[PDB]
Amino acid sequence: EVKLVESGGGLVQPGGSLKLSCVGSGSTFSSDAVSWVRQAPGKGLEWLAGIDGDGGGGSTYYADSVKGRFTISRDNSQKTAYLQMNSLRTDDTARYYCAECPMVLLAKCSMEFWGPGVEVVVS
Amino acid sequence: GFEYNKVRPHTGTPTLGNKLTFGIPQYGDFFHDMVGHHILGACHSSWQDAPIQGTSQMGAHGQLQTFPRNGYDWDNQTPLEGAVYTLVDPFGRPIVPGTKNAYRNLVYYCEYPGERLYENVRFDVNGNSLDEYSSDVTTLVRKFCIPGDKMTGYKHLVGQEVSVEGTSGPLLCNIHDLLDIRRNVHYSCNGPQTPKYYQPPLALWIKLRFWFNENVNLAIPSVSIPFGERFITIKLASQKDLVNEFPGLFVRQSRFIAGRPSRRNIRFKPWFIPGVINEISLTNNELYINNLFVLIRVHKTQVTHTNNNHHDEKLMSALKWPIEYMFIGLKPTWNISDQNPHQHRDWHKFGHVVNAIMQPTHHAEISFQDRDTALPDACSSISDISPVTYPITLPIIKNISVTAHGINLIDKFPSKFCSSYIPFHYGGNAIKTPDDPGAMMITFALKPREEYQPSGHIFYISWDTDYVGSITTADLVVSASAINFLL
Amino acid sequence: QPTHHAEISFQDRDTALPDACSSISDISPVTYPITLPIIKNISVTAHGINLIDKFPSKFCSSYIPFHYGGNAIKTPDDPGAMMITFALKPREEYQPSGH
Amino acid sequence: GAVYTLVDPFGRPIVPGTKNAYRNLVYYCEYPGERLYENVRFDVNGNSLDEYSSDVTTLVRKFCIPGDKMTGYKHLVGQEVSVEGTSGPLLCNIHDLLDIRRNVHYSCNGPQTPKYYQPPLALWIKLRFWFNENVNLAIPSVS
Amino acid sequence: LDIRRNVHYSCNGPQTPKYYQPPLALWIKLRFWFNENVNLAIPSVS
Amino acid sequence: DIVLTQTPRSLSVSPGEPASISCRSSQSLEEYGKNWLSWYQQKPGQSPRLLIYQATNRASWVPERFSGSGSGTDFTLKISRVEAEDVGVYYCFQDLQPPNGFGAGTKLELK
Repeated sequence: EVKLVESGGGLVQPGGSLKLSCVGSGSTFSSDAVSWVRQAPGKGLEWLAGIDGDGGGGSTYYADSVKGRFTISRDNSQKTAYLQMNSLRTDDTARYYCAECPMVLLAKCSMEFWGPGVEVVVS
Repeated sequence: GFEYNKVRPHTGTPTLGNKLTFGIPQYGDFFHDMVGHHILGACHSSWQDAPIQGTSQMGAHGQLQTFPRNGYDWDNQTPLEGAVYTLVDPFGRPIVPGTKNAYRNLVYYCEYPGERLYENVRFDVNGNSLDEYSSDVTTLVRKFCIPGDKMTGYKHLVGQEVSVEGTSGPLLCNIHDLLDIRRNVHYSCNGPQTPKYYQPPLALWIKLRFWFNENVNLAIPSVSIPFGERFITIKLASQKDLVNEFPGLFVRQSRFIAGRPSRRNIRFKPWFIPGVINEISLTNNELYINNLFVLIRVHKTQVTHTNNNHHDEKLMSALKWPIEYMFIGLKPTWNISDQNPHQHRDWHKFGHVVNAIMQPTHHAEISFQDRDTALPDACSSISDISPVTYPITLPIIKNISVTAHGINLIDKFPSKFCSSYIPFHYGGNAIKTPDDPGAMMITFALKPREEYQPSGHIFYISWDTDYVGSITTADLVVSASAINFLL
Repeated sequence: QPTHHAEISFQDRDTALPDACSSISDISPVTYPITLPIIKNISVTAHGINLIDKFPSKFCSSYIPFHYGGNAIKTPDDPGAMMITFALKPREEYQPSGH
Repeated sequence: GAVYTLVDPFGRPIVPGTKNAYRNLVYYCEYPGERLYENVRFDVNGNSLDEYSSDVTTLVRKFCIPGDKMTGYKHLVGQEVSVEGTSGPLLCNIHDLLDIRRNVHYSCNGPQTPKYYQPPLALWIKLRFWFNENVNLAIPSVS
Repeated sequence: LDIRRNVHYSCNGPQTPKYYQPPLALWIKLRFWFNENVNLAIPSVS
Repeated sequence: DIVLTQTPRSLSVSPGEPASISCRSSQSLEEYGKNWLSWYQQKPGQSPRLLIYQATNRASWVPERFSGSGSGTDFTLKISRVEAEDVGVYYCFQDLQPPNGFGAGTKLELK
């Protein structure tokens, strides 16, 4: 069964940077597009970033609110995806999920497999 | 002496699926053979967008096409571990999904598209059709009457590809007797039947068959009736009955099977959404006629449709003229049905054609270390993009019987007996023995073609089959030559 | 060029692309001599008559052997080998009907 | 990454700089029997009754020979004839909308196959004149 | 630069080794002095 | 870019009664002949879970009470009979082109 594990969020001062890992066990994680999605407390879900799988390219797509501030990556040798937050502000405290579309390109993919997510608090 | 002349089409602007009228002028006393010349225009499929993954789109012939998600089987359910699906060209080139105007389907003509083209040839003399024939009797006289020595040129006349022979390099072989250099011989085709992105304009030279085409001495006089009275009406095939599309996109799955040995299996399945082919522009539509400057054998044909299960018998009374031989062809209606994905390959085939699929797979076994060498450490199993397809033509008839009125004549003869022994033993040098089990030959009166002298003369076609009934029917085609007297 | 291809993965974590590939060709390739026509139109112009006048090469080379000559004349496989008939049937009997 | 070595045409390594290391593979022409007789002439104190070349021989090969008598003619002019062989039994899946089939391969062995040592080749080249068509058209030898 | 299709050949008959050979219908001709022509048939009344 | 507006925010529907969720797009969400809106359901205390993909299809776990929205620019999820396990938050998600967006988020709670 395809599983995802996020790690991890914690107490971060309003000036800093975080490196969130998302480890997947689904036997096709290297060919599966990975999205990073935000749920702020007292607010609905908010899409943040997306990255393609191997085959065709490695293009990254970004939300306009966090474009340039964020840096998405993936290392398929350990079946991990990476989210780098740089200079995150006080409204960035939220529950963060990595979602694994069972599809290569992240253009119109459906976020099928999710993980428990990690709660990132900014203080 | 003799010369040749051209006839312009009387209809004006020929279009596929529409009747063409040709008018015979007055230029001599005798004219027997004639050839319709056409130059079918270049064709190509429309540009099509690459599909998104995880989408199933409705394909041709009621067969759904699908681009599965990763970790699933072909049907986008019942998950298959390690399956990864991408898009490739038919020659292995990657295609990015979601791209606008990403690929074209590969247009390919029919096998023998020239015989398929002239769907209904009729010789009218103010109505009163002297001879009306179709594509099926032309296929019958191809499988029987053409000697086979003059086949490749005939294959050039009707636009059929001819196999070209090539050779590899020198190779070492060991000779066992109870060390030698040999070259492998390969064959490859190039014609319109090979799927191409851009088909060139195909030149078709189609012969017309009547009672006077057999011999030069049987040409009817043109002075008995005026030249402003004879017309030739050709109803052509549709644009969908001549060119078909081949998949210009293939869903490629790579499946990783872990453990020992660790296998990488690469397989392919076509993605075939029907595109649009541009209209075929008929060009240089001429009718070459030989003019000679100074009783008969008529193809009395009738093709009928039969739907009864496991046995059938028909009713007919039209044939009254004496005959000499009797050519039979049984074709399931699924051969020419538009729901058949292989109907362009099998429209001419007299029999039930199943498909045999060779899947040539490259295999390799690699060991990364020299301690545990019992099993390979990794294996590669790569299939070709398109497999090798053999059309295997199995018979439909188990027993044939042409029941006459007072005599039974042919009664429950086996299909193989007729179809093989009768062409082999009768007909002289003219009759080639067909390769199709449903192409049958039966004799009634005398030897079929050796001399111009009848030694004697004199018909409900019936059969017992193992083929299905109302699910898939069967049609009968005849090219029996009747002896007619003109007075 | 008949080429053997193989795709080998040394490991089971990153199996999206093969770890190694082999593409081995044969020493000598497979060569097909494709014989394309050179003539677009043929014409044997006589003195008072034109006789053959701009017939297409395929028309002659394919239809004339197919229709004329009886069983003796094999139809050639080469487009540049054309056949043209002037007087009568080529080989059926020992009697001239005209020249 | 390009690395260049020398190999024999059957895959055997050849060391560069070796004296007398390899031989070219001699092979005959296709139809050397027709190629051999480049100019056939029938002289009667000069006054050539028939003079013909290889080109008309190729023309009458492609047209006049019935084609049933190919292999023997291909044996007469020293042309290789393809020999058919078969592989083992192989599994196939029959699709109708599970079977045992054997592949059929073809391979040649004659002079046109490049060999290190061509054996002595016997050519039986026919002569074409006006009297070769029928037995009744033979010219008298007493005139 | 060109599009070509490979042509392969394969057999299916009794000479192909199979686990289970189907029943084979053999039709064997008989050769005598009268089989060459229809006019050379011997009378059956003599 | 494309902004998805959820007209219902809270319904307070009785158990066993149908419920309706509306989501409107800025322009057409349709490309290659299929709609590209998804519906996601988040139960209290659980991660988000795909409920409907391509605006008319459903996941394997989905029981036979979730309607396949509509077509064009306006879509409406309909639940025939709320079974007290459907209490949660529903989202309409853009799947046309990146950057993809989520809806306002409608909270369904029984009454």
